[PDB]
Amino acid sequence: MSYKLTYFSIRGLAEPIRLFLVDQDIKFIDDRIAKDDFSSIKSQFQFGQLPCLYDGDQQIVQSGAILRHLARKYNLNGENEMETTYIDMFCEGVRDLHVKYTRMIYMAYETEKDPYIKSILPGELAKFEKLLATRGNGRNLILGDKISYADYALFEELDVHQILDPHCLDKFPLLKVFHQRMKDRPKLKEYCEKRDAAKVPVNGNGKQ
Amino acid sequence: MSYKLTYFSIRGLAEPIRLFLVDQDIKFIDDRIAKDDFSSIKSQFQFGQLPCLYDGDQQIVQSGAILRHLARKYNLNGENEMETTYIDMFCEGVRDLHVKYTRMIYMAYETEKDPYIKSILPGELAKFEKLLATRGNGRNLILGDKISYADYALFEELDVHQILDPHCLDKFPLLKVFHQRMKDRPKLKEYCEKRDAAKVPVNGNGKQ
Ligand SMILES: N[C@@H](CCC(=O)N[C@@H](CS)C(=O)NCC(=O)O)C(=O)O
Ligand SMILES: N[C@@H](CCC(=O)N[C@@H](CS)C(=O)NCC(=O)O)C(=O)O
Repeated sequence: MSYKLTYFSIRGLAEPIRLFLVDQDIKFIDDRIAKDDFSSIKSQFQFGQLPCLYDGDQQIVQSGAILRHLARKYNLNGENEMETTYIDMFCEGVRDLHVKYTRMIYMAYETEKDPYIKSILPGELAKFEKLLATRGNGRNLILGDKISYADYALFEELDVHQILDPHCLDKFPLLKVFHQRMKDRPKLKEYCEKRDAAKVPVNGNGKQ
Repeated sequence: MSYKLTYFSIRGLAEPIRLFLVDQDIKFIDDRIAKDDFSSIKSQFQFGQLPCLYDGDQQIVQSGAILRHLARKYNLNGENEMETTYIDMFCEGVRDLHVKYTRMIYMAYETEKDPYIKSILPGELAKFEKLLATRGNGRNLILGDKISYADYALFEELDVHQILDPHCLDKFPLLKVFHQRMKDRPKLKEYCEKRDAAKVPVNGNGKQ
């Protein structure tokens, strides 16, 4: 295959890219590296880190760059400058939430999970609930009727946050419905079931 | 003026955008707001944060989305898909260094500045020295002869690290020459002189 995605055997940073590839029926080698095997190959990557997408002869690190590249190549990058900018802005906001999430998971799970759920996460979700409403009244996908790369990022972020706090979307009807809509896309539902069967952890420390 | 960039009165995340606009001679309102005045306007921004670029009637937050929007408008986003991906990937690496730098600055300046300078920074710069070589032998700009948005981000990151450690580029000749090449661009030379004269803070806590 001409695509290989190299990452750890967790959802982590790679998962939005995996979701994009699966939902767009782009076949790829899902090259999942065990933690102890990474030091031997680390210098092969331009910043010594994963994920890495090999796209033919091109070696592309940086999760944001990988997803934006795929979006251009497969016409999931919006239809005009305003759209392209908007989904970039939106997806970058998703990455900011993921930074907060990961800091709590890796650095302070036992003490910071509950204050995160109660006192950080709701305000962050509220920003997305408001923003989502600006296209299609937020009642379909981020750009309205046409899927874009940002939808996969938002879906994964909402999904991992529901694992963390099953009630977190209760009071955010647009986000709750978006998550429902995405999970019901058949290629994503099938893949979710394979991923559950494989007992894939969200994060590298087994907490979630 | 039709372009307005709103950020705090520090370099921070806005500075690569300011550098883009200054170097490209895109006249803009440099809207620098005081810490204490942000609360009253925070809800006007899609994630409650700055920087924000107003481009005519378009309000764009997220520094990376702002930069890529400007890059598309002004043809500083590469000439083909591979270049577009490359500069993004490069810029994302710069942002990762900036995350490390800012964690040190804001969380541990008094005890971890010296370890950062000695033990973290050199290996991080080495990754850039190596990657920069891939186009134009690394002897000009990131894409070779043509400027891109990533050049401004790299320039700023090298500049703030030389403030931190004046000797940090001693062992990285491509980076050292690149930093000087950028600073010698006429619009940047003038701007940087004035920025230095005013001792514009790099960071919001005045440490650098
Ligand atoms: N900005 C990066 C971050 C990549 C990153 O932090 N990678 C981590 C895994 S989540 C890693 O490769 N750690 C292994 C190491 O540094 O040895 C990206 O979005 O791809
Ligand atoms: N991912 C964002 C980060 C924006 C951000 O962290 N903004 C900070 C300044 S560095 C801010 O507006 N702080 C004000 C606040 O949250 O009250 C971007 O690149 O623009």
